[PDB]
Amino acid sequence: VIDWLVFDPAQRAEALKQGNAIMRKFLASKKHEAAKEVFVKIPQDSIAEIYLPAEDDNAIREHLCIRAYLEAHETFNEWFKHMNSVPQKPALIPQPTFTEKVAHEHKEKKYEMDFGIWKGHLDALTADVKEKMYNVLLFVDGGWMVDVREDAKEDHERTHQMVLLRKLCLPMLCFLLHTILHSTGQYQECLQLADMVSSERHKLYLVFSKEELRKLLQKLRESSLMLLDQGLDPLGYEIQ
Amino acid sequence: SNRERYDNLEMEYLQKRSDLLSPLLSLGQYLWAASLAEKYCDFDILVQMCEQTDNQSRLQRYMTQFADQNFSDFLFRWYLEQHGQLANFLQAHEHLSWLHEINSQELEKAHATLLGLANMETRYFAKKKTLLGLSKLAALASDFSEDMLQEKIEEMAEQERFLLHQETLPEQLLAEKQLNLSAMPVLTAPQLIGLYICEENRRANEYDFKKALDLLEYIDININDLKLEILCKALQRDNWVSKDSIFVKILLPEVKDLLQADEFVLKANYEYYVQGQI
Repeated sequence: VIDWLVFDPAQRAEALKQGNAIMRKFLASKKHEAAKEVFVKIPQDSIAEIYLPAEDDNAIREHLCIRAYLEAHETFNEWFKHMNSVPQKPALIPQPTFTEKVAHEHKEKKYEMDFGIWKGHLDALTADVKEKMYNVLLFVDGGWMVDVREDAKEDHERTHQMVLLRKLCLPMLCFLLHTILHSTGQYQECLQLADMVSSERHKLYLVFSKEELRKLLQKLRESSLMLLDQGLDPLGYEIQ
Repeated sequence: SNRERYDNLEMEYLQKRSDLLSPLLSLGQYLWAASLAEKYCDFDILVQMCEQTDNQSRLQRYMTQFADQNFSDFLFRWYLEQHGQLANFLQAHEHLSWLHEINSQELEKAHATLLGLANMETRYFAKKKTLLGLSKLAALASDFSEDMLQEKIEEMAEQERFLLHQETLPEQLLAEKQLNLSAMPVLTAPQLIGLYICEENRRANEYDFKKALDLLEYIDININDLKLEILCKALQRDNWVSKDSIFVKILLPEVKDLLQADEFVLKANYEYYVQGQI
């Protein structure tokens, strides 16, 4: 029903709005290839042309929010795919012939080149997936899936769909970012998710169930440990 | 009793030997330490460092379980200085408290000590900020009655309110003053008020002073000397607009006058400032 509304440029405001709704149902199901297959049908230049009723200011914002969310899963699945392709150690041939000794001196020296790049590519996929996770979590100008315009007409379906999407996906993006920070050994920053969340600037903690909180608190205590093993205090600061 | 000097000099002599019999048994088996510690039934410094070298946070809990004031001894003896995480469970007793408290599902408890460590915190701003956030997320996740919770988050909202001040420090004067972004200390109201008003802070606008008059209830020396210091640089920057606004932001016998001049539109604005207050 989207291609029908996209065809007629005079209904781009209705095409986007309906595209949003449709993508709000799919997001609640985590059908990201569904949401995105719809997201491409929306011409890349829709926003430019449409230029504002309260229903069009929000739908433009919602659309970008949704793109900010999608891009926060496109870059994680790439990052995650990579984390699971680490160069494997050279195989050992105990009691080696002098031939097998040299083939192994090389396989051992080549691996000590690949593991350096698989930290190289990783760092760049970590620097990128992180940025996206903070664009969603710290969404500019009023938080994610939160209308800026407050003079539209009642739409309880949408509005409650926007509260829900926040309670399904903000706890889930936090836990991922924690998994990314922990996986790359950025433990000091892991603990700084408790500033981001509790923050009165975003009030992210309201989007959490009490159980999810504790879970995030048993996730941070885990990063803390590794920081003790390194000799620093729980939060990563030098012990003077 | 009397002639005690000789009786507290013979104590130091037996105490330098249960230390020379302990060290000797530091290489040996510690299975005998338990019996050497009980034989001279205190010599705790030795059995307390055998419980520290191993992961027996279970032994240092079994020691304090059967003891007369060992707790006040194991803490003053910690400061002077896997199964290792079960001894970490017992060693996490003290400031590492909150950790074994989140673990024990003792959230309310974790909140109390997390706030306590936030308060003593003076060495690192970024860290004082982290602890409150944690304390808060602890308390929110805990099982306070909606009343108690509303108190913890209100007394908290205060802390966040003072902090926010050092938080919003402009990025012009913090590279001017060559300050570390996060690796800086927990500043006090004075330093803040004085730094928000420095000639280094160039783009200082209405909000920089308004907040440099909000940090006066954060004191605990001369109040009304500063009240002047700041209203005066509030005019030097004016280049005789901002004084205007800050009198518009306050809504008054706070400000001084004759004391101030210690001039054509200072009195001129102090007339439609007697009409405003009235």
